[PDB]
Amino acid sequence: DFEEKMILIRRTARMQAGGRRFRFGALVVVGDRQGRVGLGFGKAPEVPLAVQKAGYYARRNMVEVPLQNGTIPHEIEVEFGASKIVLKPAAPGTGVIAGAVPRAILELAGVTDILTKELGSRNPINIAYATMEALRQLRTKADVERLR
RNA sequence: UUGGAGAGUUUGAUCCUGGCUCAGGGUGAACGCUGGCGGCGUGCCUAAGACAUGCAAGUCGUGCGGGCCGCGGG
Ligand SMILES: [Mg+2]
Ligand SMILES: [Mg+2]
Ligand SMILES: [Mg+2]
Ligand SMILES: [Mg+2]
Ligand SMILES: [Mg+2]
Ligand SMILES: [Mg+2]
Ligand SMILES: [Mg+2]
Ligand SMILES: [Mg+2]
Ligand SMILES: [Mg+2]
Ligand SMILES: [Mg+2]
Ligand SMILES: [Mg+2]
Ligand SMILES: [Mg+2]
Ligand SMILES: [Mg+2]
Ligand SMILES: [Mg+2]
Ligand SMILES: [Mg+2]
Ligand SMILES: [Mg+2]
Repeated sequence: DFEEKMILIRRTARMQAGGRRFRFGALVVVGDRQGRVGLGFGKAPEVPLAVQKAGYYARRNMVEVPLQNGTIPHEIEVEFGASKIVLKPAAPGTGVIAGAVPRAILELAGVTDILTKELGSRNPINIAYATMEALRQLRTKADVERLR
């Protein structure tokens, strides 16, 4: 099975005659603390169903992060819309230096040592995907020679 | 490569822009409430305004000639 963290659970609403009607949205990261993470965002008429749906999509969307002593191989910068995430290799003592959103992702991914920074829009959702696509572009010394 | 966390607040809700705000470290500090001990620091940031009183630069008789006192004695 997988380890699971709720990053964001927010209420939205829409208007109608007679009043606002709500809906809930569930940002969930899911991982094995050993190189496999998934991000899922899920909506439903109620809180828990949404969390459940969220967790579901998460598994249906994964990425294999190439750890190396608990740190990523190389520097990576990624922009998703106006959001930017910076990922930077750190040595053993460092810890994970990051805000909650990319923290939850990197920890449950088994990253244990990394320097990060959020730039631009720090909307959680967008920072979330931006951290994902970031990880998803990581390449290994091998990966590269093999390509070239 | 010893190194990099962010949050609140514009909307019915969203994304973005954008300012305000906060958490951190610092000080010749000051103010309040409170206050036992020791060590190293450290203390007129304002009127280079004004200052009573003592003290902060003198020494050599192995450069010189004198007075005053005394010690030694003709
Ligand atoms: Mg790979
Ligand atoms: Mg963005
Ligand atoms: Mg851009
Ligand atoms: Mg390295
Ligand atoms: Mg914000
Ligand atoms: Mg308001
Ligand atoms: Mg407006
Ligand atoms: Mg409101
Ligand atoms: Mg802001
Ligand atoms: Mg006091
Ligand atoms: Mg007192
Ligand atoms: Mg002065
Ligand atoms: Mg005056
Ligand atoms: Mg005066
Ligand atoms: Mg004296
Ligand atoms: Mg002489």
